[PDB]
Amino acid sequence: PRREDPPVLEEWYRRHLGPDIHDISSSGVHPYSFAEIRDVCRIPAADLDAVVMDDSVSQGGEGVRRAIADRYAGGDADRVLVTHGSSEAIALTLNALLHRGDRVVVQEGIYHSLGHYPRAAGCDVAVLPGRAVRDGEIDPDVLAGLVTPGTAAVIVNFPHNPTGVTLSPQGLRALKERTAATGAVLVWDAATAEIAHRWEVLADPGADGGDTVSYGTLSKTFGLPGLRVGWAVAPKELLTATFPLRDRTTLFLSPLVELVAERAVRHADELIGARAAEARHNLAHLTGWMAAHEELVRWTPPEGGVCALPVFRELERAAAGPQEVERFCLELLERHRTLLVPGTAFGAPHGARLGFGGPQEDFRAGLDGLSRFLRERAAG
Amino acid sequence: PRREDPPVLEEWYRRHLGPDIHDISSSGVHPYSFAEIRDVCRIPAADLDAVVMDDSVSQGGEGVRRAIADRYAGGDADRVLVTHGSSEAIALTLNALLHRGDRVVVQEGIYHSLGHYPRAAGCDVAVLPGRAVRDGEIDPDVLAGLVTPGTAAVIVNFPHNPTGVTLSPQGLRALKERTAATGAVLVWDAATAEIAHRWEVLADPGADGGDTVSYGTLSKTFGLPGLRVGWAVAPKELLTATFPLRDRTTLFLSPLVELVAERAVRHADELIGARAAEARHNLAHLTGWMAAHEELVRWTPPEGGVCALPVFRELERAAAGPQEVERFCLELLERHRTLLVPGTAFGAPHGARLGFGGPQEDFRAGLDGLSRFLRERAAG
Ligand SMILES: Cc1ncc(COP(=O)(O)O)c(CN[C@@H](CCCNC(N)=[NH2+])C(=O)O)c1O
Ligand SMILES: Cc1ncc(COP(=O)(O)O)c(CN[C@@H](CCCNC(N)=[NH2+])C(=O)O)c1O
Repeated sequence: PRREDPPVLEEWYRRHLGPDIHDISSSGVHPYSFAEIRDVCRIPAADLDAVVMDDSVSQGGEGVRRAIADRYAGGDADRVLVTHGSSEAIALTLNALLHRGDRVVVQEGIYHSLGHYPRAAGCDVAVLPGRAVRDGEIDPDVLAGLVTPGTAAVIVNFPHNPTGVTLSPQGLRALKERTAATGAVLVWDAATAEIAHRWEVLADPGADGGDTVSYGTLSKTFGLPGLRVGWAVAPKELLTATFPLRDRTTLFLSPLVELVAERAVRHADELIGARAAEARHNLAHLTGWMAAHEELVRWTPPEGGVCALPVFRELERAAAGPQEVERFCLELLERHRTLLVPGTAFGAPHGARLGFGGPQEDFRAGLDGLSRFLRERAAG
Repeated sequence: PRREDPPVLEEWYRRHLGPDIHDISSSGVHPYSFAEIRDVCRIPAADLDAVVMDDSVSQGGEGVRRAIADRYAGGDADRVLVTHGSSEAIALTLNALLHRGDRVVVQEGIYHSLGHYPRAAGCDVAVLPGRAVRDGEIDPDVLAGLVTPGTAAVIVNFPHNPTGVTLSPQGLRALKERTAATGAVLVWDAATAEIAHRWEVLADPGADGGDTVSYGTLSKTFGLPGLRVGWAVAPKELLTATFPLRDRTTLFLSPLVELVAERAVRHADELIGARAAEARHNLAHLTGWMAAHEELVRWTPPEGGVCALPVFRELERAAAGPQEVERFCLELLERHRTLLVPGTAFGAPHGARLGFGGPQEDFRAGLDGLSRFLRERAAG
């Protein structure tokens, strides 16, 4: 068999998800039960039972496309592609968009699949450093100097998994001005767009009707990672260009899943709202906890989404092999029943992803486990 | 956008599926409603409602893997990979199995995705001609002469979409003897294995616990193309080797869909049986119809599955541009409301796929439409 290393993030979860743990590691809000979905999204059993289990269509079912378009594409259902998670939307669209030798600017520490496709296509990749994004804007000098005339694409995820850094409306305006000026295609992964802490929720660039590619998903802010539904918003020409690859990989989605997805999107405010309130309660708690532990841990406060990247000063002050944070997280898990994702999953060897979108009581228990672990290490 | 021609089969359906037609074109049995699935497969609403919409796992949920393994993998759930249709199982496994320069024997006129992956990987492809398969066996001289020492893989689909040709137990034994003798990996697409007309249902090679790769799906004999669930049976080492690609494309399936899939597989005999009886009734009808139209159409009688490839003598006797059968099918559709798939989808320019797994009454109407069309063309 052809050997390739799996991404660190997904391998970590294959090995360490399990029973009797405090999972404070996710970039998403905790999942709804199907019961709760039927209640909130008003899905009578009769509506499900009526679905004929036949083929759907290559672009995604019209009903689910329309629901997504009304929210993120300015009402244009022709500019939505409905996929098996946003994972599939990324794979399909980046395969069609990116060409060998294209110059592409990619955010530092971006979700693995977004970093993979430009490499695989043989693009000339330039990295936009994380430090260049602060207070809601990309540093103007860096923006102008990295995104240059003839750049093919700029690929970003805001709010950012795992740091929670995001843009303000002004910051996004400036980014769109520069991609317009240079002819670059903005590729905008908006997985966690619906939860913003510092500024307002950012309008999807896909609503403009131009040459941008946007992603979203039900996995991170809707409580539906296990529905496996995401999307791209992009010009129809790009979306139809994905069909040859879709025809040899997934064909199309299930009409049963598409019914549930349409209803979820139509009730987005309810699904997101309940979970976002819980996430905000946990973030308040986390803010105090971080302050109380400032001698041992530092961070950038998250500005959007439901996770952050605390940095453990012990790992920096020694600056050990980058594997050290993996061993830290393994020991935290085994001794204190508490799960983070080691920063090696995100190109951040001194930090770990800490999620605050999970249930409140378990979140506090996870924080207690980590506090005890940190104290043990500081002492002795 | 990167331009590639979509496969003829999938483009044909994007353009021509619609209301008020007699669809006698499918390689599958007609779909169940979700109501019927809940009834037959004994799925109470409470069981669905209890599903937490969280992540599943890279190999496929344990319950669905076990149900599939008991049927096709000799009980070994570790040798099953559960995927989004068999389309995904093919893409994942062939990506991992096939290397540049590997010698691969591929059945003539094989489903497009199975033909694509060896080409894409840069394999040295040799074609096993359709004529070499007859009366349940590959011609011994051709088998020995094409599948040679050091051949990496032999890729076949039996029963065959679209001709319905298949092997007997003896034929499959001989094929397995030769792959064993040469060290080749048999790649066995068993999408339509459960419906056999001439010999018994063929045991899945995956049940042996050796180095073979098998595919199956709920799409063609279970009435569940819209559930989007298939599988590979293969050595676990190959299956785990697919994870890096799965991690950047689909991640995993929905636990809700996996519950339904497990129950469907456990009730396979009931789901398949009802539909197979209907298909056999239609095949009897089709056999008489073919005999009555023998001056205008010829075929190999299907030996398995639920479709056949009638050949229109008019297209052979003139041997026109291969596009002619597409125009034939377009005209049949518009004038007589009857859908076939043109043989250009299967490398068979003088024939068209005619499916007999659909509803009985519509099937007769489709045959009437085609009979009238053929008579019109013969006359004038
Ligand atoms: C930023 C971003 N973009 C896309 C995706 C893809 O998720 P889907 O929409 O396909 O669901 C993601 C997902 N990231 C998470 C993946 C977790 C996988 N689960 C398990 N069990 N391994 C994550 O970061 O954990 C993000 O983030
Ligand atoms: C032989 C074979 N192997 C795999 C597949 C893949 O189907 P899934 O398991 O992923 O469902 C197939 C499927 N073939 C059919 C595809 C029809 C697509 N539907 C539409 N609307 N385009 C087909 O031959 O029609 C086969 O056959």
